[PDB]
Amino acid sequence: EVQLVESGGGLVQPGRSLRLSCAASGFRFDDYALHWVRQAPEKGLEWVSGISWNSNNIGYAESVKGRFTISRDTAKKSLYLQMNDLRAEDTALYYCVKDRHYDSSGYFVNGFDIWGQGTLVTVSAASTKGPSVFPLAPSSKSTSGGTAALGCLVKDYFPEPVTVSWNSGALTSGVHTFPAVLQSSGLYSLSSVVTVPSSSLGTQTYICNVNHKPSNTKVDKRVEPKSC
Amino acid sequence: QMQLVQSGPEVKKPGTSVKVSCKASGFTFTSSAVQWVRQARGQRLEWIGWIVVGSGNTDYAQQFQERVTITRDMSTSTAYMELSSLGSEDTAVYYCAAPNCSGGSCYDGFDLWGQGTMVTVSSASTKGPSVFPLAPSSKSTSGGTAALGCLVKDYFPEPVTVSWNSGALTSGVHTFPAVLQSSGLYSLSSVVTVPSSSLGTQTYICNVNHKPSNTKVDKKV
Amino acid sequence: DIQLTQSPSFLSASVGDRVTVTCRASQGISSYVAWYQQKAGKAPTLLIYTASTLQSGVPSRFSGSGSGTEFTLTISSLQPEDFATYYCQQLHSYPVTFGQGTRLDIERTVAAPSVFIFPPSDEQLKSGTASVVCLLNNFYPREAKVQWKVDNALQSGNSQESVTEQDSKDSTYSLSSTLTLSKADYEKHKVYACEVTHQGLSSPVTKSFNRGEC
Amino acid sequence: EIVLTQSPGTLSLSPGERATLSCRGSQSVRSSYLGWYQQKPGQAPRLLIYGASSRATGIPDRFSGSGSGTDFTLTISRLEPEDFAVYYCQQYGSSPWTFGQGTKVEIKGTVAAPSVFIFPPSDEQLKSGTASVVCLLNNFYPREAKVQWKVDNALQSGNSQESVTEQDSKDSTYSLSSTLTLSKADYEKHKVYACEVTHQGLSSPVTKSFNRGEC
Amino acid sequence: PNITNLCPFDEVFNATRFASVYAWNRKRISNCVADYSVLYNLAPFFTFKCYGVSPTKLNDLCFTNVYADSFVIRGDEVRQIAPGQTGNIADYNYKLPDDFTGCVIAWNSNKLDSKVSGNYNYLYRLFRKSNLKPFERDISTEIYQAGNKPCNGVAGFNCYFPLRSYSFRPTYGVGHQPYRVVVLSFELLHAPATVCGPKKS
Amino acid sequence: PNITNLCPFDEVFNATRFASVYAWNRKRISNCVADYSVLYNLAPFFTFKCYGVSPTKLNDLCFTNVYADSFVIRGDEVRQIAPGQTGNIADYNYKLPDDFTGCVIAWNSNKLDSKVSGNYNYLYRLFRKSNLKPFERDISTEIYQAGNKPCNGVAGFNCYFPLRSYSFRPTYGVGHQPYRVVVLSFELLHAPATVCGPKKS
Ligand SMILES: *[C@@H]1O[C@H](CO)[C@@H](O[C@@H]2O[C@H](CO)[C@@H](O[C@@H]3O[C@H](CO)[C@@H](O)[C@H](O)[C@@H]3O)[C@H](O)[C@H]2NC(C)=O)[C@H](O)[C@H]1NC(C)=O
Ligand SMILES: *[C@@H]1O[C@H](CO)[C@@H](O[C@@H]2O[C@H](CO)[C@@H](O)[C@H](O)[C@H]2NC(C)=O)[C@H](O)[C@H]1NC(C)=O
Repeated sequence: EVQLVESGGGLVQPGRSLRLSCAASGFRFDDYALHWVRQAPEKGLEWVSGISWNSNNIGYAESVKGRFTISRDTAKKSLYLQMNDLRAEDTALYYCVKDRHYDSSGYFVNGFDIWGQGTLVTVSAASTKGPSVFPLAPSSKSTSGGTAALGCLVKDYFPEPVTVSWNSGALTSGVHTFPAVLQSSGLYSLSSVVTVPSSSLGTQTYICNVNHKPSNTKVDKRVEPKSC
Repeated sequence: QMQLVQSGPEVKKPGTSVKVSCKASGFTFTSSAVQWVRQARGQRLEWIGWIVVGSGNTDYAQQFQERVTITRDMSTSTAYMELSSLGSEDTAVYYCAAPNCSGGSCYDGFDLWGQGTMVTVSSASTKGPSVFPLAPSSKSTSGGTAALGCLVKDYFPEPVTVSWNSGALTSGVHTFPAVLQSSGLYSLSSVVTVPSSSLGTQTYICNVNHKPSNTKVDKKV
Repeated sequence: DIQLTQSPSFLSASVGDRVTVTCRASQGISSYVAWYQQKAGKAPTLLIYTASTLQSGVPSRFSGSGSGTEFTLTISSLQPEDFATYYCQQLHSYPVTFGQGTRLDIERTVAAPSVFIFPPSDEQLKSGTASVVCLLNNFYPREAKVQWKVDNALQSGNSQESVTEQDSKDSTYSLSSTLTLSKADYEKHKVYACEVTHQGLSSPVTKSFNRGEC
Repeated sequence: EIVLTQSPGTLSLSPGERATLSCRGSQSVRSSYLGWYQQKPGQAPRLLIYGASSRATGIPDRFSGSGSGTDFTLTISRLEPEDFAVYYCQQYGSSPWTFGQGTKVEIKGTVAAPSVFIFPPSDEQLKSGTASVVCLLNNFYPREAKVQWKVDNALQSGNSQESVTEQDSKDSTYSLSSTLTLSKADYEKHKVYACEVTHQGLSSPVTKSFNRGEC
Repeated sequence: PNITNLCPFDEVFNATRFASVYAWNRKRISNCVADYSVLYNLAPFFTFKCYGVSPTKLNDLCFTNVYADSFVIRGDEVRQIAPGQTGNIADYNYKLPDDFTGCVIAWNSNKLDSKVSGNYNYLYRLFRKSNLKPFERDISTEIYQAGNKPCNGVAGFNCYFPLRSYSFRPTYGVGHQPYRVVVLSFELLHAPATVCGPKKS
Repeated sequence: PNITNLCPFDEVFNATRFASVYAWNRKRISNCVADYSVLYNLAPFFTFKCYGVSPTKLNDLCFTNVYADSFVIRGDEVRQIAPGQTGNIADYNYKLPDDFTGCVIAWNSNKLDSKVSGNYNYLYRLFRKSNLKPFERDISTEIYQAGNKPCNGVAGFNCYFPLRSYSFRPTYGVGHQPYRVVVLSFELLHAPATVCGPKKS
């Protein structure tokens, strides 16, 4: 079996260099060409770098040219990508893909064959920040056809572990978990709501659980219909 | 025998391009090199570049760039040079020089040299030359010597030949090199000195020949 | 470099249908193209190279063709496993760049969206910012636009839009739009509303919440 | 850019003498990568010295080469009538290849007074709409001469063309033709035309003058 | 005769890359049974000019050992590879001996060894001081002293690099298109000839 | 035995050209008197090893009939003309019977059978079905299919041309020099006694 293992990812403050390592198993390392391809969230794909059999034909994308360095070692079957002068564009998931024709584009037969699972690299100057929980109080405007929608709004959390459950996991019907959205302030936010019958308001308890492992903050918030 | 032969003279219009050929015979061409040098009339030699026959690698001078190309052919054993953007400054004689090679050894110096190809770039067209008689007179007499002659003017193709009495008189005959005038046509003079006792005795004729225009004029003076 | 474009961005499809995707370049790239399929949160896998030569272990439903500056991929019969994202890659020059991507979609019938709005909470107001959220739910055509107006004046440039993936139960879509405003800027206005324009309803819904009314 | 320079502008001498010709380089070059070429007018140049220290086939030992660094020298033990030509030294090792200015070796005997003639324009040229006045000098040993054109006792420049003949093989004489060309009306509105020579062979400058009223 | 231990003829042929002509690869094959039929399993136009033996009567008789060499060459060079013919590549790179008893397989590889920009992974020697003895390997990269004066290890006039690369592009014609060549040279020695061919029934 | 007309023993040996080895000619000589001296007198004769008959008793004895043959043989393969020996030429071109009673002769023909570019008038066979019958004439030129593919005349591989031409060059070695070969097969029936040699009355 052919397998690729990537390591070295994580979080890097701007102005700090890093090195990403890729190891291979199941094929001749020094007879096949390899490429590094990065992908931003919901942004398709974009080629980054490629290398050849004997380190003769190497080239970088103009967007990242002059800041990245590719190297290959057949003694231990390793591929290194050294990063320099990191900026806000470098946060992405990286794949260490293998080519099937000992060389870059130009030959009649060419194709990216084996794609690794990739590693995640985040670039920012920030630090842990416990999330804040706000109540989304149901009201008449939230009632439609006997069903009332209520939820919570998680905000201001730099790392990206998020687990949201209703009634400590007892309630899981009608709940939508929207993906996180990066604001202009650099802090990610998300909102989750659950649909419950309008007549059930005030008689059934709602438990909003949030979790943030790096900030070790777990806040439970009570949300009740507004009082007029 | 080791010999080098170039192409014939070339006449071109400004803004056009010129191809010059140079073939070699009598030695191992595939293990030699070709050096191209062009020279103006009475000026300094300059270098244009050189190509290696073995691998086709070429080198060009910084002054002559983006307009010079060099190619070669083993089957015809001939090298060729291409010059673009022709102008009045490209009128010169081109030479191809090679180091001769008897067998597997080659001389360290460039021995074989071509006969040279004359390239002229001008917008003027071929036209017959005009003859002007510088006839003998008292103003041309000083101490028994009278100088007369013929002037050949207003001709575009440079090669023009002047003779005196179909070669009868050669002593004291001096033809002068042509000069390019502002009109774009050349002009030259031929002068002969004779004793003052011989004037008015036998007719003086100068014959001017212009091969490109096929003009032959016999002028009495 | 070389620019690649795919005309139909989103294609709703069902089982047994016929689907064709066209990827075209600017300069003639001969036949050095390939197609990749990326699943939901998985590494993409190669399907076809040179647009005609199947590589290995690929079902016969996939097929392709191409000449000059035109390249078309086709699937004879569709299965639930084939719903994914599709990319086309050129290989003529060295600076290789992919396309914008094409993703197949399931087929429902139009669904009328439900709209909800949440007035800002007192605790969120105490933080110094005011956020109003307009909710869209259970709509099959994902193509929709939400408009924010305050005091009957259109508000733009300060709202963010978020949409979730298609559900596996009803196969619909849910969208959440949030407008961010500071606390000091909140009270100078009197009417806050969100507008929804969608194919589900003939006319756009106009619903607002009064700041001064409980 | 390796520039070459030859100090001797001319090497006028007599047959049977010894001549030294030195050419200098701006910077040092390869030790055995210099050549020496001989060229005669109207003929293709021929190599004389190859390898900066050796002699090519067919060249007599009278020509010898020496020097190194930035300066090279060439010695002619015995002078011969066929040795009077132009000599060039070129580089072989550096990426650019260049040539020197070129030193002309000639023969000089004794200075002599040249014969001077002047011709106002012929009737045929006057009928042709132009007028050319020609001042000719013959039999002067030195190459350099100075001719000045005076029309109505006013200096004229920018309209004179000069043609010179090479060395004469029988008495080593030189020729010189200075032609001044003018339009019909411009030539006709002036009277006096003269050419004055201050040739160093002549003890004092001599002028030849005529008037259009007697032509 | 279960017929199980076949020769590894796939590695020689089904190879991603072939060695350069100036530095070819040598592989020995022994203790197995030949399967020459696989030879015509692929390639549209593949010549088999077997000199010294019957081209179609090779399976039956047993040989001591077989040697396999391979490289990549141009169009006319496959003609020049014939034994006894004189050519620059012939007398400078391989130099097949006159008394040769073996087969030569040359097939087009334009689809697999052509680059749009131009391949640079193939090199070939231009000139050498002396000709090559048969079955000799030369990988020297020293400069060439064509003249008597030493080059002193620097390129320039009368001093040239000995290896020149090809330039394989699709726009070129058939003559300049790449071709892959593999040569099998059979041997007979005192060994019991363990390279016996296949047996039927 | 009367009648003393000389046999035409000069046309076969002294001929402008000889046919190919595959297409050999047979001349029946009868009703004349033999003259064996001319055969070994004029032409320098090599390898005159007669089979079954002493060469010194060719004159006195009377025979039944005589057949004359002539062809051109590769110098190394000159030993193929011998009973009991196999080879490509013997198996495909021309073979001698085991019970052979006659003579064989061969001589170099570099002056007449060598061209500056190479001889193309000589043709031979590379393979066939199996061994041929003694004294057999083959004119077959159809292509053979080694495999099961009916190429019906044209094929890059799996079909080979049975006819192959030689190439003779003056700069060849002694072993490469073609040899003109003449074989005489005789009969000892002694019933008609029509080819008696020179005898008195
Ligand atoms: C190099 O590898 C390729 C791919 O594996 C080989 O291509 C195929 O090789 C087989 C050899 O068996 C050729 O014959 C086929 O065999 C199967 C066996 O069941 C048979 O069912 C088929 O009908 C066919 O006869 C096959 O034609 C060939 N493919 C093509 C497109 O030509 C290739 O032979 C390998 N080269 C070697 C081993 O030298
Ligand atoms: C010898 O080699 C043959 C190759 O054909 C092998 O095949 C066996 O054939 C017999 C005949 O019926 C089967 O019963 C066996 O099952 C076959 N072997 C296997 C592994 O399936 C076999 O290795 C040998 N043949 C015998 C008869 O032993």
